[PDB]
Amino acid sequence: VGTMLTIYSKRADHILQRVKDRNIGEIREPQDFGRDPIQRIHTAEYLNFFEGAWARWQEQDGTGDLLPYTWPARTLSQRLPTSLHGQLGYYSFDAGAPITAGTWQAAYSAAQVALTAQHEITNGAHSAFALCRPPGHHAASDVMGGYCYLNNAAIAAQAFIDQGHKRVAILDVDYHHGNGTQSIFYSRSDVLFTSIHGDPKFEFPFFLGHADEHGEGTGEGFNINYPLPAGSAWDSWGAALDDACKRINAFDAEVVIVSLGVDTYKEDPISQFKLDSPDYLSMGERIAAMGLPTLFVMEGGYAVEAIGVNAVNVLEGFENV
Amino acid sequence: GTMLTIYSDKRADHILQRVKDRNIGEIREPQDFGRDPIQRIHTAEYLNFFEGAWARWQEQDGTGDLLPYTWPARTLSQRLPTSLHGQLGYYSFDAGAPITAGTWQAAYSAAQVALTAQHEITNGAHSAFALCRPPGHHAASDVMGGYCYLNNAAIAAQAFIDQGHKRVAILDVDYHHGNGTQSIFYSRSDVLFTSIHGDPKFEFPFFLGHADEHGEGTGEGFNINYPLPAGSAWDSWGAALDDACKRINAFDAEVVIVSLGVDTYKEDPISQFKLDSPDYLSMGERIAAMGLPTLFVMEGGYAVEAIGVNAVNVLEGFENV
Ligand SMILES: [Cl-]
Ligand SMILES: [K+]
Ligand SMILES: [K+]
Ligand SMILES: [K+]
Ligand SMILES: [K+]
Ligand SMILES: [K+]
Ligand SMILES: [K+]
Ligand SMILES: [Zn+2]
Ligand SMILES: [Zn+2]
Repeated sequence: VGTMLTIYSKRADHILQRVKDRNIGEIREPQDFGRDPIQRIHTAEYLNFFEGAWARWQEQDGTGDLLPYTWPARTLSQRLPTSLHGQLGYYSFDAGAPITAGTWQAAYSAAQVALTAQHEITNGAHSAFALCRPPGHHAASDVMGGYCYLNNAAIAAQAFIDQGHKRVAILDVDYHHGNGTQSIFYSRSDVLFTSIHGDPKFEFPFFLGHADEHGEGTGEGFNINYPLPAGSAWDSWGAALDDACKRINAFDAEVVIVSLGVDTYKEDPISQFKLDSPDYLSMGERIAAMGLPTLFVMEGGYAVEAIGVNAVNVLEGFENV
Repeated sequence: GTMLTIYSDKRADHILQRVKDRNIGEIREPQDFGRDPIQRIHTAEYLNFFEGAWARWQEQDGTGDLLPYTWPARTLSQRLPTSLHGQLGYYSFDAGAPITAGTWQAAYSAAQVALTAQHEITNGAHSAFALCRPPGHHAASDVMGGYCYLNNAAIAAQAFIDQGHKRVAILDVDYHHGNGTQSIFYSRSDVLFTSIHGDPKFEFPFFLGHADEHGEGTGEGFNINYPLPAGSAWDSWGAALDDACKRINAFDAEVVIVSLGVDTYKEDPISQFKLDSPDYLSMGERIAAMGLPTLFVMEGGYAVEAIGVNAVNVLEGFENV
């Protein structure tokens, strides 16, 4: 099948090269669907802060990245200050989301890539590939972090619901927890969130991703975390994947949005799992086994030499079935 | 001189030199009063973690200084990981309390310095000066940050209680809100906390120190924050101090513990207040006007030329009355 469409605006080199080489499908640049769909997920205050945060930082002759150095952690009140760094902490949970001169445009653009690829599936396609940089799954509704500024996968999922789908499901195969994606839908039952990550007991982001986070309110039952121990290989990982996909199918998801990080690779420096490039074909073949329209959204992965092979193996395997 | 100074082992140079020159009183090494009084404020889990942190970092060949890089901020669980770094971010609220080779012994030693000066007062001295480094008022019961690891002032406050007193009051004159001290006694009314500081809406620690934080439960009404705008001078600052001292006295404090920071100085690089060297004399007289036995605990104050002059002016003006 030469059917899946890739959307794109060193690392995207290897991915895009492998997309042509393995004949996944055509590549197209994004269209601009505006700020409204992003604001279906992110609060207006957060988007406004984000739009003007670097301009405000140049108003003080600030040199280098804009970065938070204080956070509203335990014993403190979760109350919004007015100074620029005070707010940056309010809207963040680590020092991993640095703001520079092009961060907003770059983040806005990634959400459009996701939304474009999203609209391909609405216009009849069975699958698409949103090659997003920066990634998004660590970003919550008004918290940024871990190189995530806007939650592309959550924005694409929300688009599917606003376009008439009763239920959809996010499957997050990134090595890290989708703490932002979890937080965004934590109390909803129209979006199921599954995630296979390194156990937050030892792994970033530490403070979400435990298996006993099932949702709150009406979203109880529709948050499913699969924390695995360091050293995990495909026998454990793929057994989590099997359980997760069965859950998605019993939830009667009408589309599945795949948060595709390939930093599970054994040669990835941030990884503590032991997946090999063959494992990614198998991950595509199992995801395809759900029989649903499937949107793949790029998340994490160090620009190793094999990032194109690892990521496009999922798409290859998907189209294999 | 009638006021003893306790000191351990670069600002201290200027301060001790000015304590000698102005004949403030003797200068004495601390004693070890043990872990128990530190533990009347801080959790044993926090004390064990902090004292073993450097050692675990060197057991995993840690490169340099030990610092957190993730925090249980908004949308995250305040739940403790097992990872060294996850634990560290759980026990902190910012990146400004690093842990290196000598750190827990240095923090332990400041608490001991504070306890020795507290002890001089219990034995019949009207005042004493704890020349603590590192400072303490940003540390809560089990949160660290702002170069504060153990809350010196709060440990000495509680010692006064454990040694007989019904009621004590803490006066935090540092330019910054003493968030950890407000936290430690927030639902208590035998310990009245007051603080004058740059409005947290723009000044660190950002997320505590608003005027509407009056206390919790039976601590309701026993926590008095005086946030001030940037550019404040003695007409405003002395007004807060005059109201705070009135209210300490209305409280029947038997001992007042002053968390003494001099980073309110106009020439201090961190300050957004405009206090002058003679202002610290007026400050000392006004505290002494309260009529109470008074323990002075060093906090902030960048190592400018005048730090010794300013700090010792509060003690001089105290002894003038
Ligand atoms: Cl990531
Ligand atoms: K982003
Ligand atoms: K994941
Ligand atoms: K949900
Ligand atoms: K204090
Ligand atoms: K203060
Ligand atoms: K109190
Ligand atoms: Zn990742
Ligand atoms: Zn200070």
